[PDB]
Amino acid sequence: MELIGDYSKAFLLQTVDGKHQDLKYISPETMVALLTGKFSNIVDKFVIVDCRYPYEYEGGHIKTAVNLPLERDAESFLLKSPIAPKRVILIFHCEFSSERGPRMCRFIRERDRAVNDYPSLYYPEMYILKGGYKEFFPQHPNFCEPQDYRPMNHEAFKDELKTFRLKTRSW
Ligand SMILES: [Cl-]
Repeated sequence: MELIGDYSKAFLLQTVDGKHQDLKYISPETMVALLTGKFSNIVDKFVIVDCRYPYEYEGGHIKTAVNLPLERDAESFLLKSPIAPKRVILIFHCEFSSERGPRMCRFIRERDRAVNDYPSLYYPEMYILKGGYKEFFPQHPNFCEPQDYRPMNHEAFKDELKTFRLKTRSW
């Protein structure tokens, strides 16, 4: 297996197959291993980036996850004043196996490369949570807050979906 983005060392986490062959995917069990400190002697900090819309996040998210659905907010939070360390790891996800998480992962890498001298990176190790929140919640509900799940297509949130789509950079 290839080294992480700055070619400094191997990827730390065990990976699973996902839709995008160019990206690294992890299972809910691995996400729990991170949250429970199984990698605490090696990983200084990790950020779970929930790429879903605010109403989805508010209806139930993984504990400690940060809601960054807009590119400009993800860039501001992660790259204005980078989270320095040991390893720093980013995990991106959306509702299931859609494009919001993968697109944000690629965007952050593009911006990280742009602000550095090749091959140095602020975030060399990034993963996608396989199956997203839809698959994580039924496996580990106590690692979520609140203990619920609000789908993107929720019937009472059609206007909120529309309102938020109009805040994105491109459609
Ligand atoms: Cl955006």
